Amino acid sequence: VLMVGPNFRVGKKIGCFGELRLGKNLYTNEYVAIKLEPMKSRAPQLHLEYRFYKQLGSGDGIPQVYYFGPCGKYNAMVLELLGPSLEDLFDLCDRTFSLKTVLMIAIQLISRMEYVHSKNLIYRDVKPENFLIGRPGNKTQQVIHIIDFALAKEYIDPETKKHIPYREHKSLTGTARYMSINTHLGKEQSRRDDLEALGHMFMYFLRGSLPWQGLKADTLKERYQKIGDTKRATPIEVLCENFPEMATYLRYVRRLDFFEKPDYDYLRKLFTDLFDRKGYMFDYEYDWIGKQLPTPV
Ligand SMILES: CC(C)[C@H](CO)Nc1nc(Nc2cccc(Cl)c2)c2ncn(C(C)C)c2n1
Repeated sequence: VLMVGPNFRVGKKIGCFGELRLGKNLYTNEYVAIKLEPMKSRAPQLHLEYRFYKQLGSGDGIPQVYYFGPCGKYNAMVLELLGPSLEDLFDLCDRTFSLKTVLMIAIQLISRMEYVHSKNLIYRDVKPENFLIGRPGNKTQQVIHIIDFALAKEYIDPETKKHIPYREHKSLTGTARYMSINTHLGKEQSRRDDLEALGHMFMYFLRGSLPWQGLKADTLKERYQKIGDTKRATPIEVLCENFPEMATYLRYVRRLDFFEKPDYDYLRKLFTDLFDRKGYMFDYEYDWIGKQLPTPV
């Protein structure tokens, strides 16, 4: 039987750098998530992720981390078990979300991203698969959590205490569908890029797709370039037709300077004012409420 530490039992695979396992804290009768990485790995990422989680600390919508240590031939990280991702739930809702659902998601994720940034980190891996509700049934099912900090970076260098310098010729980080235009161009990512990728994701949810999806090329590099070219060639006014506030959001974040602190309040208020004008109540009645939600246990 595979164990981590004195008390965490490692169970079945629930997903796939490394595997994700269902685990159980035997001391407390609580299920947990256990991320495994082979000790033999070329390019380990698990210890770096654990360090980022520790830097984030205890925050709203940040998964709790319980243990890091060896587990047979693996390094193991034991964390809070969460429910389905936004991609999973998007599929469950026939691949569109209502405006009310997208705004409840957006308001929370602007805050989630402000929190990450307040801990001197940029995220660099925005995608619907990395935002998870809490376990169906529990007190945090309503909370949209952010996971997977393997691609994060300290944007304030603790050596200098200053913002990281601008540079280019960076290897492309994250998912092509959502990444910022400046990420496509090989520029160092900063706070602006996290918020721009969120914007793309919001429009994906609202539209059901993005116009640069399904572009193919003979190489990965050429494919990224084509997606980038289409992002640049698609006017914000067109992409965000019928969603004026989203156009305002996207234009704002696209125009941020590399070093600039986003005005998180301004962006939230774009969406909360809209939310109010539409007469929505922030009651966490997402589109998926009432549906059969997948569960890890
Ligand atoms: C393995 C992936 C498909 C999913 C979604 O990205 N990842 C995932 N699923 C989690 N839960 C999960 C996995 C499969 C089905 C269901 Cl319903 C939930 C999960 N719980 C905690 N974390 C991290 C904080 C380690 C998690 N990460």
